[PDB]
Amino acid sequence: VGACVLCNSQTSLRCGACIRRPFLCCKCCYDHVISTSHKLVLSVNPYVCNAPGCDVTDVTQLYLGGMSYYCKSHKPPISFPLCANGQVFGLYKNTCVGSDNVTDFNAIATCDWTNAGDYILANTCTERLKLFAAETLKATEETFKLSYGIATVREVLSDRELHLSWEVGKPRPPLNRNYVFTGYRVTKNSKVQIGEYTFEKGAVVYRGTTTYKLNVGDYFVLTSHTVMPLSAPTLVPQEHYVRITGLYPTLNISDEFSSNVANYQKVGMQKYSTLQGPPGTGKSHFAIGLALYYPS
Amino acid sequence: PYPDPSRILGAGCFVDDIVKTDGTLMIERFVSLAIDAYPLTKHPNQEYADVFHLYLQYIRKLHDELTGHMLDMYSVMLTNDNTSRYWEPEFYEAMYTPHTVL
Amino acid sequence: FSSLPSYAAFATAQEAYEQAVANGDSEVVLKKLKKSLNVAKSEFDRDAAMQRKLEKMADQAMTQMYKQARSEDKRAKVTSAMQTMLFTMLRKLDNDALNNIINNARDGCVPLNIIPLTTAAKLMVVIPDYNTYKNTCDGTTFTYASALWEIQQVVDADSKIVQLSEISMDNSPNLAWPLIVTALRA
Amino acid sequence: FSSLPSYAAFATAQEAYEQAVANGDSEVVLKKLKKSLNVAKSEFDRDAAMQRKLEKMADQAMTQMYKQARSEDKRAKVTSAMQTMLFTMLRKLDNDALNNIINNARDGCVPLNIIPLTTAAKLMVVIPDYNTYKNTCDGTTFTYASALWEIQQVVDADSKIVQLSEISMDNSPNLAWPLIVTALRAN
Amino acid sequence: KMSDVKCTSVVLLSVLQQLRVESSSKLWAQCVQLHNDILLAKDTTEAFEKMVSLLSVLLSMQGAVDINKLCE
RNA sequence: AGCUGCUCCCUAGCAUGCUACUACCGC
RNA sequence: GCGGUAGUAGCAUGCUAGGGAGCAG
Ligand SMILES: [Zn+2]
Ligand SMILES: [Zn+2]
Ligand SMILES: [Zn+2]
Repeated sequence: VGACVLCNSQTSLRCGACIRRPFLCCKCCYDHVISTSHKLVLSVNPYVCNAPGCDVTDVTQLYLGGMSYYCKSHKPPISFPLCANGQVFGLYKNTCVGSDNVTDFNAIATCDWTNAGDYILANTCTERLKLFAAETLKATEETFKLSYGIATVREVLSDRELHLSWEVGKPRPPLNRNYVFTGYRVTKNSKVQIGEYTFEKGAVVYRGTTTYKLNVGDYFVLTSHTVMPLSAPTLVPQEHYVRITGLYPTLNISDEFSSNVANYQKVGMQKYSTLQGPPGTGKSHFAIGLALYYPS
Repeated sequence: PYPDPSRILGAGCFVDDIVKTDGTLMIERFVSLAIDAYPLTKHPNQEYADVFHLYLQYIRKLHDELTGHMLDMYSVMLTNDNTSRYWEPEFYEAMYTPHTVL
Repeated sequence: FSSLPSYAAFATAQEAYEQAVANGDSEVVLKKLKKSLNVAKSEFDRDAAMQRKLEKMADQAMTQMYKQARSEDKRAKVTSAMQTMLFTMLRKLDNDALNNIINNARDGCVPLNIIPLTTAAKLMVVIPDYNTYKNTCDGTTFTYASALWEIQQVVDADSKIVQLSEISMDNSPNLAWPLIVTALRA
Repeated sequence: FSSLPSYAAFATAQEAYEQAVANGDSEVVLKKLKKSLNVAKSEFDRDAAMQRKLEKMADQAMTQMYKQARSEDKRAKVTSAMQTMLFTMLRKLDNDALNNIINNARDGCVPLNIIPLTTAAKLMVVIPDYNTYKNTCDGTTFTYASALWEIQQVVDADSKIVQLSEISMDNSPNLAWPLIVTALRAN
Repeated sequence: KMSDVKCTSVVLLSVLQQLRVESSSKLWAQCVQLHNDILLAKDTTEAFEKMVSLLSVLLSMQGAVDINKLCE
């Protein structure tokens, strides 16, 4: 129960076949269901045919019968089309405004994040839509990283190298620290706690986080956390105040931040300022001189 | 047979779950309790009939605030209900007269 | 329900019969409009009956699912509503014995046990600062829960007993301030 | 109901009706095309309404037998579970002492309230307060049911381990006090 | 006046119980005992002293942020 | 997490019944 | 002009089934 993605109108409908299951308003949800292959919608109850042993998942084939949603041949004589007026049946019916341009969010929902144009879309669409672009992008590739094989150790040659087998069917991830693995100790009960290592080819050289001795048969996986939708947009709107509000200036300054002080004069007067941070010019010097200028 | 008024009021106030801290979701239990707490309306003691009258007024408030809440979430109301009988004594009087209508 | 297509045909038939009965010409020519008008209320009250029940069907289903949504949103927030309701009732209660300990806990005097009610029995009240000490403990008497207790075993946080006369403002920044001031009721 | 032998015939009858109505030759033509719509209507009366009831009947039967199939699957699952529970709990009881106690019965039928008494390999005491603790489980060893037991793993209401030195007289009011002492059968 | 005491005792025991206070058996026994005395009380003063004795249990804990929930 | 008994509310179905409209059939 | 049957809609009663809630021992 909340607001949809494009319209932000209060709604109760969530696209089942969609990546991250977002809220959608009635007309907005229908616009998604016809402009994508996402043919599943999930309100406070599931929109499926509740007669025993049915498999229909699209909403159009569904019709309301009594206290449920029914398919073509399972309905009673009394029925009603859930998909009518270009707005699917749902809570908060009238308070839906619809979105004129939905194809952007259809593209993001059908996106596989393969080409650069996917990222161009991810940053060109609107505020919560592009936050959702980030949500879906990440969600996709954590669903990706565990679709690779498991690094099951076979032999212990020596220190810093091992022998690695990988499960049949799914490929081997790249051989860098880009894909940080994590291990657990396989026992008679379950798997517990090795730690994060990254593997390269020797023989399989293993770069372990901590010191540790491994044996035969222990395997590591590329773990993912539980990614939960953000609240705020990427950054707050800009506002240039008249003066440094809420802050008390310093009394005297050291030389090594003079070119920095005549800088903090302006980040202090408005809220944000992107810093062209060329490598190694005193960047963390810039950071500490903020506190040197404002200690409290 | 009239019940013990404290029993009726205690059933009104003290409940389980959380569903029942909100009258709108239930209503029907107040209908049943007002059905049970009717015969106090003929009791000479004044502070007994007021229990029944309070129950009637509370049912009325529950109904016409549920209609408002549904009206403000949606934009139309319950096209027809014929629910007035619930907040009038004619409905409850029927259940203590010898003519069964099951 | 008047915006249905069959209503127009019914209206045309009714106008035709009104004209016929206003003229009163034939016996069978108007009888045509009992084989064409008595039908006109057959595809009208058949189409305007089912839609009217469909309206109430939709209304009842919507109300059911709204109630289900409210029921799922209520039983998932109990452990904030209970506390809000409790504190509103407490501030409505208006009893000094309560307000004293509520304010004291709002600034720090949290007891480390159940407050005993007998004339005997022990109490321990954390005191984290000195300004808090000024209001509560005066000399040998401890004022708390609108009662009169007797101060006996002041102690610092490193488990070292600290004497009573030592407690003063200048030497206050010399002690592990989370004092545990054990006492007994009057 | 659109692909039945009757849709064609009703369509032909109505096609003749409309063709000769546009022609509009005779009153007998209207009578014939009315008595044709008034008989070919019976065709769409039963050909498309009694078969409209057979579908309801067939669906009812199909769902009924679906429900019965699920009914007969749940039976197999509960049977497997019950037999597994029986065969896994049996494994703990058959000590040799059970054989020794049953073989000495005059018949082979021994009472039930003496099987755990003379065969159980672990005793569980529950003590409400220290006074009862002193007369039942004092010390590391104690005798119940004419046997000799030795104490280990004393616990309390919160099920936290409590050592034997803690339960004095003065320390007693500081313990959750349905203390549950478990003991082994010494030999 | 006493009815307010009984109702707030019910609410207080509810919040304490959902505050996982029943994992310490002696604590829960004391709380339940005090609740049952308050509910069966016939005069307002002992009700109030048992009330403050009960409230002290919640006050001693550090789960209910007090300066917030007393926003007035 | 028990066994009954009474009462309210909603929906579904079948059957019955009642009433109205249309068609067929002879009389 | 009548009867009967076939239809369709509406209504009532009752019986069964399913769900929700309340009281009494
Ligand atoms: Zn989608
Ligand atoms: Zn929308
Ligand atoms: Zn189906």
